[PDB]
Amino acid sequence: YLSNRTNSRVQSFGGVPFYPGITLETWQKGITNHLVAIDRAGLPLHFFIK
Amino acid sequence: TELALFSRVNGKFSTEFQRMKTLQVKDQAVTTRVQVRNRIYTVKTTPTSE
Ligand SMILES: *[C@@H]1O[C@H](CO)[C@@H](O)[C@H](O)[C@H]1NC(C)=O
Repeated sequence: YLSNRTNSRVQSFGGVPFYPGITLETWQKGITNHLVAIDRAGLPLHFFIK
Repeated sequence: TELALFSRVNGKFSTEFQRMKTLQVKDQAVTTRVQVRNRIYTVKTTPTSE
């Protein structure tokens, strides 16, 4: 009684449209544009009304 | 078997054979793949359009 069970879940943001057979490299080299705000910080807008 | 030299000389072999070979192979493969892709690249309407 044999039973494989495989999962997989990539979750990328953001580079070149991901696909399973992609190397861990051609991802990187293809990051020239396709940049994404991974972290951000700002102020409450009432502060800017001066 | 049987023999005699006076009244009772005979022969007998009531040989018998009963064989019953039963096989029952039963194979059941089951495969089930599911795989789903998503991309986004969002778009907003400018706050001052007409
Ligand atoms: C899947 O089942 C096969 C046998 O059909 C086994 O050799 C293998 O290790 C299992 N796992 C993967 C990831 O193939």
